[PDB]
Amino acid sequence: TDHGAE
Amino acid sequence: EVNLVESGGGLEQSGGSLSLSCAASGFTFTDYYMSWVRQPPGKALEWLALIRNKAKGYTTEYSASVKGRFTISRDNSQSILYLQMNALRAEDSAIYYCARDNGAARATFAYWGQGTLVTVSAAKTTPPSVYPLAPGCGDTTGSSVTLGCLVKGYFPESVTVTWNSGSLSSSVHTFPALLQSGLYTMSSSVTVPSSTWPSQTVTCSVAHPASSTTVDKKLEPS
Amino acid sequence: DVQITQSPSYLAASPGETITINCRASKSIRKFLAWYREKPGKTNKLLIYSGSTLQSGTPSRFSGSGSGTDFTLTISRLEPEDFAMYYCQQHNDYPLTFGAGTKLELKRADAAPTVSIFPPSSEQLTSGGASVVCFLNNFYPKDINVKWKIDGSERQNGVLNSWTDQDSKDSTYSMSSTLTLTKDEYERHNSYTCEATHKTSTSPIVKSFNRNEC
Repeated sequence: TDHGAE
Repeated sequence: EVNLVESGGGLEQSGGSLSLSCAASGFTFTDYYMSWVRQPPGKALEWLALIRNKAKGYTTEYSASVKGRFTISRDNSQSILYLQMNALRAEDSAIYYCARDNGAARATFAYWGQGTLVTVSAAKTTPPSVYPLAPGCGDTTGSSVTLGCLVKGYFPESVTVTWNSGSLSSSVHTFPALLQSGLYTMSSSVTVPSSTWPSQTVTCSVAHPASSTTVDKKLEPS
Repeated sequence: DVQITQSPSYLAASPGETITINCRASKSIRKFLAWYREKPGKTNKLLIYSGSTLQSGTPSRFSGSGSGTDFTLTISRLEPEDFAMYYCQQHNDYPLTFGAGTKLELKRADAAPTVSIFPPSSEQLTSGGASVVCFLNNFYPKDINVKWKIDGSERQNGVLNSWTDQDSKDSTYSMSSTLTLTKDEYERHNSYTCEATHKTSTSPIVKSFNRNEC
């Protein structure tokens, strides 16, 4: 659910 | 069935402004992050700007590299992404792509367009001169003959060269364009059987859309 | 900004083989590296994201791994559509940044160029210019040197050398070399030679014409 920059 | 179609590229002089569009289809536009990325002729990909989805309030991020000169925006009803480009300079010449994220990693580019070419230059829209390249002077041997066309002094890119021929399978090389004396030159070759040439017609057809020019040049022996 | 160093810049391989590309970031990007394929005529394709996750539509023969600064992409059991350009991209922080690319080209047997020389056309001479053209066609590998001589003296200024991308059909390269003169200079000289030097031979392939012949 943390897939990087957003 | 996702499609992204950029438009609005073309020739501008330094100092002015240009706006590009990207028509999105095949997905729920408002659910996704949209970006612009550019790629100059010889260079690296360069991310420019991103605009977030409805859930994040459509906020933006920009590369400081372009010194604030570009503004990204979205027309949500029409599913169109825009890039407004101010204070254009020659170094902005590149193919400009729009891109959409993958639905999870919001800063990745799952879908891209084919791009639109932006040219910032002092040179003016100019049609090509087309010169035939055929044997005639000195040796003439072999079971295959190589012919060509030199396409010189046009601006901006691009041109397309189409050879006919027909039935015979030939073999064509299209050489990428290079600047010289402020204008582009490119060339193209084809190889045909000696048994066909010169009695059968060979023509290079050169299209330059920017100037609305098409030149059909017949190859004749020297 | 995160600088990413992608290596090697060039790879040659054949279908069924495996290659590896490395990408090293100037500072930690956690696990957040993506990989793309670029091919003329096609739109860019996302292969992997978050270092090791396959994007939908990417075959299982693509493998990625790494964390912090050092990452790797491996493509095993290569297929024709894999011969293309590859880029990595960090997606940990803004600005989003890319590696400089790796060109994965198709291996084939070495081949010497077929060399053809062309005088300025009557048409160009009429318009007032003069360009001499040499095609170096259907050779492999890509590296080749061309040398022009006029009346036996090497000439460097005014030369435009353009390479094709690798041929879709036969996997060779071709290069066009154009020596642009002026009408008066062309008329002052009789002998024009282009000399191609390629790894396939210690001897250059020489093509010439002399205006005193025709």
